[PDB]
Parts: sequence; C-alpha cells; structure tokens
Amino acid sequence: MGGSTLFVETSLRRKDGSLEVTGQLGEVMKESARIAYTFARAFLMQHAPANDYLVTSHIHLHVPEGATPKDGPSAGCTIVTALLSLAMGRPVRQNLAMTGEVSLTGKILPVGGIKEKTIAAKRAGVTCIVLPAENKKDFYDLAAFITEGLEVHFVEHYREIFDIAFPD
Amino acid sequence: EKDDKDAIEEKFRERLKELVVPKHVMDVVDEELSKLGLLDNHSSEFNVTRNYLDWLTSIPWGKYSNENLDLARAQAVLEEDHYGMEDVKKRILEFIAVSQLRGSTQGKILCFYGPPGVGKTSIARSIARALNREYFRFSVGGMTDVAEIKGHRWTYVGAMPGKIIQCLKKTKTENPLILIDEVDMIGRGYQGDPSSALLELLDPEQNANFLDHYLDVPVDLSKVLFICTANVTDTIPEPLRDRMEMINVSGYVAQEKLAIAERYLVPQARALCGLDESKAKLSSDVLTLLIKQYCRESGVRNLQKQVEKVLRKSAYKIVSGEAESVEVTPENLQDFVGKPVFTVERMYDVTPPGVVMGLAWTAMGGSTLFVETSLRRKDGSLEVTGQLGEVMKESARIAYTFARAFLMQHAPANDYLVTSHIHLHVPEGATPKDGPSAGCTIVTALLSLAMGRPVRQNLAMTGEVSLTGKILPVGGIKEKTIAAKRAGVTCIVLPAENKKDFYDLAAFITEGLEVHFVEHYREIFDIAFPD
Amino acid sequence: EKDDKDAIEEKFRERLKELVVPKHVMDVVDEELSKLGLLDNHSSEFNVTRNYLDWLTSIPWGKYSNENLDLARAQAVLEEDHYGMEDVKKRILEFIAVSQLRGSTQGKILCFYGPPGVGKTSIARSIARALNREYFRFSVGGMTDVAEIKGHRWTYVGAMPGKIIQCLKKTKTENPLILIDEVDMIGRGYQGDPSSALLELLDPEQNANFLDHYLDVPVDLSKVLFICTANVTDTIPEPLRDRMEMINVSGYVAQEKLAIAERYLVPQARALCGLDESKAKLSSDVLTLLIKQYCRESGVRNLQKQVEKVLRKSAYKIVSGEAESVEVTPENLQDFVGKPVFTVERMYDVTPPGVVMGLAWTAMGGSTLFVETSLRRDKDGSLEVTGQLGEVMKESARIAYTFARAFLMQHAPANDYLVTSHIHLHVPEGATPKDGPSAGCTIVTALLSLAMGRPVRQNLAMTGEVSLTGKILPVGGIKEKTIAAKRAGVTCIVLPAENKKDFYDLAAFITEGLEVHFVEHYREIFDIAFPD
Ligand SMILES: Nc1ncnc2c1ncn2[C@@H]1O[C@H](COP(=O)(O)OP(=O)(O)O)[C@@H](O)[C@H]1O
Ligand SMILES: Nc1ncnc2c1ncn2[C@@H]1O[C@H](COP(=O)(O)OP(=O)(O)O)[C@@H](O)[C@H]1O
Repeated sequence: MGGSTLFVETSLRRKDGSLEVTGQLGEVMKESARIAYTFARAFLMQHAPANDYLVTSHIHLHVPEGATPKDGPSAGCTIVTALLSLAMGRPVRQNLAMTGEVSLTGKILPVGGIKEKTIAAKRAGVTCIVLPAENKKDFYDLAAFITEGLEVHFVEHYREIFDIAFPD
Repeated sequence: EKDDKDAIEEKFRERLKELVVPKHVMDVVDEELSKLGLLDNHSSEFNVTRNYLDWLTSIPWGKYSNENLDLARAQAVLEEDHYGMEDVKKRILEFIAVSQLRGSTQGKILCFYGPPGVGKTSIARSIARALNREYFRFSVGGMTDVAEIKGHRWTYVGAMPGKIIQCLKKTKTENPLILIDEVDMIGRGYQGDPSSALLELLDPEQNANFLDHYLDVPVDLSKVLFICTANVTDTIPEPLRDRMEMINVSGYVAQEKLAIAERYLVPQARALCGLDESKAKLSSDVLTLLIKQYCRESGVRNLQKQVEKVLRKSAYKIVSGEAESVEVTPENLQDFVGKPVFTVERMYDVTPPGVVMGLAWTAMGGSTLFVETSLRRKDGSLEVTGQLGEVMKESARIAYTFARAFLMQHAPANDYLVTSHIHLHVPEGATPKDGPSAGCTIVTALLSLAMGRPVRQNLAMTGEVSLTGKILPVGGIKEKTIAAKRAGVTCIVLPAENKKDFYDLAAFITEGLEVHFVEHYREIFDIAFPD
Repeated sequence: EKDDKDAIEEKFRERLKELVVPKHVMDVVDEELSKLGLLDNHSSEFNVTRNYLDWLTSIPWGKYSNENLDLARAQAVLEEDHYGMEDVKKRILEFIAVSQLRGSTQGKILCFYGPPGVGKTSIARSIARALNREYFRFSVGGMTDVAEIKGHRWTYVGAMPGKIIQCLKKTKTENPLILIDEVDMIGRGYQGDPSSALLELLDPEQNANFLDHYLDVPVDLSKVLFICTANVTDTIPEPLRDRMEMINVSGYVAQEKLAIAERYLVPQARALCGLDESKAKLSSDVLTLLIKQYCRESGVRNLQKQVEKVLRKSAYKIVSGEAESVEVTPENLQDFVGKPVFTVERMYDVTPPGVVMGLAWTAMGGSTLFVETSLRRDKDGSLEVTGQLGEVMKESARIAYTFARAFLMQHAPANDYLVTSHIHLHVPEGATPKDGPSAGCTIVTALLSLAMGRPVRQNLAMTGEVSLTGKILPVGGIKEKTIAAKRAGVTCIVLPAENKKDFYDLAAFITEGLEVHFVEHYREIFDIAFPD
C-alpha cells in the first residue's frame, strides 16, 4: 500500500538466557533476530563488560506485521538499538528513526525501498534519519520537499549508530 | 439455454434493487453477470459463478433496520429479563448512555467474564431485545483456523464464505448485534495467530475494508454491535485484552438464586412441560434446601436441571394416577430428586496444625481450598506440590523467606523452618493472576507448624504478601467472600486497600461476617495467634 | 417442452400437498419452482434446481408419527426387551408422561454412557418401537468433517446434504428418534470439529431454527428425540456435555448377566441359527460356568459370542446326525468352547507384603488392579514411580509418599525404614485421568505394609484420595467399582464417608456379601487393613 513506520518493543519476561520473538512467525524474521540478539550481546560485552542484563535474562520482542520478506533484514539494527536501550535502561535521543540490516560483526548492509520509507519518516515528522553508506545515492535523488529539515548520517558499522542514538 | 441466462441476471437485479452495493462494486457485479452470459450453463464454472453472485447480492449492502431506543426503557427490559446484577446493569447502561450520546458504535468493544451458567449470553439476548435489535451468535471457542473466519475461495468443494458475512446476510441488516462467544478459549493458530483476524473485527476503521477469501470485495462493515463473552481473563492475548472493555458478571447467593427460581425458573419449567400451577405446587423452602445440599454451581444451569427433574417427576404421577396432586415437601422430596449430594459443605471443621484456609476465583467462579504442610525427617529445604506455575513457586519462595525472618522476630530461640525439610501443598484451579494471593496463607501455614498450634478455629484469609510483610490488594473480592459465605466461615481477614470492594457489596453478602482490613502480616498474626 | 414444464410442477406439488410447509419455506419453494417452470430442461442449472426442489418437497413437513402412547403399554414393551435399567425406564416414562400432558409431540435430548455391551444401542431400538416413532442410527465417531452434518451448497456442482437431512428424508416424520454414536471420541483437525456443527443439534434454542448448506432454510428439530452414546463422560466437549441431559448406565453382575442370558441371549441366538428349544438345551449352571470363566467385561458383549458359538456348533451337529438332540452341560461343554479360559481372577490369591488391591474406573468398565512396591538397596531416601502416569499422578503419588513418611514416624518413631531407603512403586494402567488419584490411599497402605513387614488383610479392595494431612476425600465411579470387587472375590471394601450416599443407591443383592467401611481419616483405614 506504500511506505510505513513500524514500532519495535522489547520487554523483560521476569545459568540461562534466551530471546522470545513474536509477531509474524516467518523463519527469516527469526534468524535475523537471532543474529541481532547475538551481536547485541557481543556489543555489550566489550562496551559494558560489567553489565550482564541481556546475558542472564529472558526478553520478549514484538514486531508489527507490515513487512515484506526483504523488510525482515531491513529492521536489523532497530532490534539491536532496542536491546541496548533495554539493557542501558535509557530511551534513544528523542525523535530518531532508522532502517538497516546488521551483520553479525556489526557492519551495516543495504536495504530496499528507501524512496517509500523516507516518505513515512517525513509524514511521522522525524528529526533525523541514519542510513547505510551504500544507500547514499538514492536519498539525494529523491523529490525536493522531503530533503530539507531532515538530519541525515551515513553509517557503515553499528558503533556509529550507538554514539548517535545515545549521546553518552 | 433459452431464458436461463436472462432470468438469473434479472433476479439478481431485483436483489440489487433493495440491497445496493457500494459504488466501486458496480464493475465486479457487472463483470460476473456478463461472463455468466459467456459461460454455458453446462460448464462447471457457471454453477460456481451463480453461487458467488447469489452470495454477493444476498448481503444487505447499505441496508439497515431502524433503531428506536431509550436508556430508561432499557432498564425496564433489564429488570424484567433478570433479577439482581446491580453492578452488571450499571456497567452496561454506561455503554448504552455513551452510545446514545454519539448515536454510533464506539471504537471500544464489550466483553463479559464470569462462572458458566451465570447468564452472560442471556445479557446479550436482553440487550438485543432492549435495543429492538436483531441478534445472531457465532462461536470462536476452540477454533484454530483463521480460514474458519475468512471462509474459503470458491474453487473449494462446497465453497463456504466467512461466518461474519453469513450473519450479516441472515439478519438482512448493516447494523446487527453479534455475540462472539468464548473469545477466551481462542486457539493460538499454527499457520498464524487469529489475533490478527480478531483485531480486524474489533477496529471499526479496519472493518470498512474487511476482506475474506471468498467474496474478494471490501465489506464496508461498521455500526455492528460486537458483544463477546469469556470465562477467565488470562487466556485472551495481550493485544486483545487491552482492546476490550471488560465487565465482571459475578455469582449469586442462596436468597438471590431463589428469587431467580421463583420468578423465572419455575414459570419457564412449568411452561416447558405445560403443567398446572396448582397441581405441581412448589415450596420455597425446598429450593433453599436444594440449593444448600444438592448444588455447588455458582450459576443456575445445574440448578435448573434439578428443578426440571422435580417438575418432571410430578408429571408422571399426575397422568398415571399414582398421586392425585403433587405437594413438594422436604420430607417427600427424596422421591423426586433422590438423596442429598453435598451434605458436607466444607471439610476440616477442626483445622489441624499446618493447615490454613485459602480463597480465590476460578473458571467456575468463587472457590475454596486449603494449604497443607508437613515434615519429612545442618540445613533446611522446601518441597512444593500442586500443578503450580513458575510464578507460584516464587510466591512461595517469598513466603518461605519471610516466614524464617518472621519466626526470628517472634521467637528467636526457635529454629523450626531452619533445621527442617518441609513439604508444602497448594491446590490448583485458580487463575495465575490471583494465584500469589495464597501467599500469606502459606506463611501462616509454615508458622502454624512451627510451634504446633492450630490456626484460630474457622479462620479464613487471603492476599498477596510482599517481602516487607505488606499485604497487596487482590481482585474479585465478591467471588471470594461468596465462597466464604458458602463455607460458613465467620472471620475473614483481607487486604486494607480492598476495603473499597467490601463496602461496594450488597447487604446479603456482608451479613454476619466479622471482616478486618490489614496492611502488614504482623496484623494478621494478632488475630491468627494472639495465643 | 413448454407444457412439460407445467407437468413437472404439480408432481412436486402433490409431494407437498399433504406435507404442509412453513411460511418462509413456502416462499423459497415458490421462487424456485416458478424459476424451474421457465428455465430450459436441458440446462444443468435446471437439474440442480430440480435436485434442490426434490429434497425440499421430500421432507415430511407437518407430518408426525402420532404416538399412540399408553403408559403401561409402553412400560411392558421395555420390560419384554431388556432386563434391569430401572432408572432409565423411569426417565423414559417421564418423557411419555410429558408428551401426553402436552397432548402434542415434543423433543428432548438424552445421553447414555457407560461400559460397552450394556445394550444402550439395543435400548435405543426398543425406545423407538415403544413410542411408535421412526428409528435411525448415526455415528460421528473420530471424524473431523463438519460437512458430514452440514452438507454442501446446493447450487454447487455435485451437491449432497448432511446425514441429518438424509435420514429425515427416509423417515417420514418431523419427529424421528436419532441415535448418535461415540460422542466422546469426536475429533478435531484440518476442517474443524463436528462438535461445532452438532452444537446446533443439541441446543434447544438452535433446535427451533436449524440451517444447513443444502436446504438453506430454518427448520424445526425441537421435536426430534436425540439420543447420544458415550463410554466415559469426562472426554465429551465441555459445552455439549454441560448442556446435555446425562444418564449413567451401569454394567451387570453374575445374577444380572445370568438373567439376561436365559431370558434374552439364548432365544436371540436360536433365532439367528433357526434352532428351537426342542433340539438345543441350556441349563443355568452351564451359563453360570460360561459367565464365570469365559468373560471379564462388565457388559455382556463377550457372552453373546460364547452363546452364539455353542449354539452355532450345535447346529452343524444336528444336521450331521451325531446326536439328535444337544443338551449342553458342564460335562460336555468342553467340546463346544474348550477348557476354561479364565480359571483365576486374583493374580495374587494371597497378597504378599507391599502389594495392595485397588479398584479403578475404566472406559471398558469396572476393573480391579494391584499396586506393587519394591526396594532397591545421613542421607535422604527416594521414591521411583512407573506406569503410564500423567502429571497429576506424579504429584498425587508424591503426596501419598509424603503422607506415608509422616504417618509412620508419628505412629512409630523406631521404624525409620520408609524415609531412609529407596522404594519402587508401580501403579497399573487403565485408570482414567480423573479416577487416577482414587488409589492414593491404597498406595499409602502399600508403603506401610512394605515398611513394617506386614502383609495386608486378605480380600480387601479399596479406593479414595488422600490429602497431605490424611483426610480421605470422595471419589467417583463407585457403581462400577463394586461390581468389579464382586467378580474379583472381594469380601471387604473401604470407601470415603462422603460416598455413603452412592453405595446405598445400589440394589441390595449387588452390595450383598461385602463388608463396607466408610472412612474420613487414614488412621481408620490403617486399623481396618491391619487389624492387629
Ligand atoms: N440472574 C438471572 N435471572 C434470571 N435468569 C437468569 C439469571 N442468570 C441466568 N439466567 C438464566 O440463564 C439461562 C442461560 O444462561 P447463559 O446465558 O447460558 O449463562 P452463561 O452465559 O453464564 O453460560 C437463561 O435461560 C436465563 O433465564
Ligand atoms: N440388560 C439387558 N437385558 C437384556 N439384553 C441385554 C441387556 N444388556 C445388554 N443386552 C444385550 O446385549 C447385546 C449387545 O448390546 P449392544 O447394544 O451391542 O451394546 P452397547 O450398549 O455397548 O452398544 C444386545 O443384543 C442386547 O440385547
């Protein structure tokens, strides 16, 4: 029907530790989440080795149904951010939207439908969008109206998004 | 095949004359009718096409019966259909008031929970009768397939559309009253959670473009008054629980059931058998005795059967000339119903040490049970039983932890929960939410065992106990004390906050029960063991 | 063709003339028939229309089997058909009385449950004839198809109605007796559950107006007498069971079976064989012998076969001219069935230490079984359990074990045996989930027997759940238990005090020979099962 904005929620359900995934029960969603889950853990263990929140807990995760097969990967980093948000216990720098597939070592990967996704962002009135470096060409080539009044950063690795999304 | 194509087309136009389809459906209707002219009446597709067109045209598109309504008239309907349900009548008139104000259906949808046979479906029938509104009911209890809701595509052998589409068709209206019963007993579908389908139906904005697998036309569903029923509140999924305006339909006491019986049940049964009102004389005392010793249902359905049996037994005597006239007395009731079934009300009249009363609500409404403990012989450890949840265990863990520390405060020289391995038992059935409510009871149970004293005779209590000894408030106070009144337990201890619920109860419920409200557990010990 | 369209119409009317249709139905048929009178004959649509009209006109609307009921007359029919079943016969009398008082036909829903071979199916046949009502039998069974009842859409290619409409066509009354079989074993899966469909069949409200995919008109089924058959009541779907009127049918003991045999079984096998009493003869002792040592079930299902077998054997003998009359006696029965199959029934005629006798309710009927224990050798001891034990069983048995420990140490502190050692316990299968914890108290008796080195009191059968404190709690299926204890050679039985109601509701001769204890606490059982 067109480009849309989708919300990502993480919740605590309370050795062992697991992630429980809900929403569309497509396999591709599950594997992408697993990747995201493990990277988040990996990121945490080096950034804040003291904390073991994600390590020692069962976490429930939900994603809305409005996604094509390719959109599954597209929401990779968002999960990670949410997990780190739950772990650090702090919400993001306010009014920040984002779309990107994340490698297991954390490098960001290209996503489809930048044109349609940006429309929803402007519609929802977000201050900032951060996108993969390889998606750079598509945004500049869009219509005029959507460009002005949007802060954009291009990212290659999730380390970058961490600093942007969380100032300190 | 001569006049076959023309007549079929024309009769559909007659149907479309009254039930005019939306403006975007002209093309779909015309296309099907035109290609019907193309298909020979011998072809397989022709027969299927005729069904599809018949189903489509049969839907009352943009056609709705009139609604004349009044809030004061509704109360008269409510009063005459059922006795009691003071809170229930209040709750439903609120929605009627809100609906009258707006003159259209609310975004929020209505559901009722309570014991089976309480009259949840009866309320739905009464509301329809109150609104002068057409009624239909379809069940979602035990379903697992979304295709049950959306039907199947026409190529299926004996093609059958969505149930929602059916009920709209039969009612011949755009604004029917639909009862979606047993929403709680919904199945978690393997191919996809029917939660998605349910949320489509609940949201009026989403209902405007509802799609099925059969019609392939966006149904402009709105102003349909969805009414739902449930038994317990837990089994409903999280997105559906908060999306639903919820009403508690509580149980009844002896006097309450009797008035139901005298006004409704006896006339219903007399009418069903066509009996003479003089020849089948039924005393009020009999029904009280029947209630106390022949039934354990919070509802009226089990009671209704026993009542039917009474009148049924009488009918045989009358025809056969066994008995000239039937005079139902407690003395001769044995012939009509047989021997008393529950001469035992509550077991443990003398409550032994390590036993404490327990309260909660269940699927069947108000429930009673007991907590039990014993020994089994440097360290000490706890064994728990029942088919208990993980949360239940942790509640006990809290309870066990506190008990040790509490025993220290009262009697330091004791070491009973310290150097002893104890078995604990908790009966199951109760809702997970209200499950930790036996927490404090458990503490009393463990402590009772400590010095070897029985808890103060005929003593009942419930409520969640925290780490600091704080007594947390619990829901469904009406249900718990109903059971307590059944039990004939005189003293009840309850949480402080829930004092609001107790004073919200009607006069009958509150009769002769010395209740006290408490905030810390040390307060209950003051009652439980002053000596 | 033009005048022949007319000719077909009145052929449909004459089928409908004495079958007075409802008002809504009249309108539906008028629309369809006038359609049929214009549509060309060669068209397949015409055939579909005709087929739909065929079934609609074939339904006997406003036609009833006018029940020429007489209360004593009907009673005699029931007696001349079956033995026993006093409770059920009374219930049927009540139905007759109800219909008489109204002076018009009425339909009720009645369910029969119990062990197989109790004649519930045959009672069905007997009721139909007694009432002068058309009979039909149907079996939902394990099928998961809704369309079996609801049928298919009429306008769809190769349309067929459900069994409910099918049988209503052959039977020429609005109010037949329909038998529904194996309501307990209704399945669920791909297409759905028939329980959803038949919910419309066993609901008084939905009975007044019933809809199918075939005939597509609201019809009256509130006049239809629905009889359902099941084996155990627990597994029946909650909504259907709770709304349903439930009648318990019991099995039979020696005397009862014997009565059935002489009165009914033997004459029935003679009819099948074409034999007469003048050529084949059977004494009571023979059938007593045949009942004792050739059958095990509480029903008489096996017994019919054994009798059928003997008479069948005798038929051949008659023709051949080996002996011109056959009289079966304990002397010559060995020729007909061979040596006795079940010579012994108590697989422990004396019960050794740590064995108890329990009684259990099973789908096939009342069954005895034995619970056995074994030993497998400061530290804590253990219990290991075996059998097809559910989650319920595991929990209840732990409680048994817990009460065991405390009971013994409180009663006798010197005997540290049970607590300090490892015990195996085995509980035999066949016990239904609900009847499962009924042998709780026996389990506890088992352990204590094992503990002191005391064998149990001979010929003692028991049942009853035990709480942690040792409160004996009431149990179900008492009727079946007692019948089983009778055959099992039991002399003493021990029950819950709350169950005293159930015990005395039995006929006198059944309860006879058995000393009965009602108990409330376990200290009592302990004294009963160990006198000294
Ligand atoms: N308070 C009441 N007063 C009168 N009739 C009642 C009352 N509660 C229940 N009933 C009776 O209950 C019957 C059906 O109950 P139902 O709606 O099926 O209960 P539930 O929805 O709890 O299963 C009706 O025939 C109705 O007369
Ligand atoms: N009480 C009884 N009196 C006479 N015959 C009986 C009795 N109980 C069972 N029978 C006989 O048992 C036979 C088998 O019963 P059947 O109806 O097949 O069993 P079920 O009830 O399990 O369907 C029947 O032919 C019937 O005549």
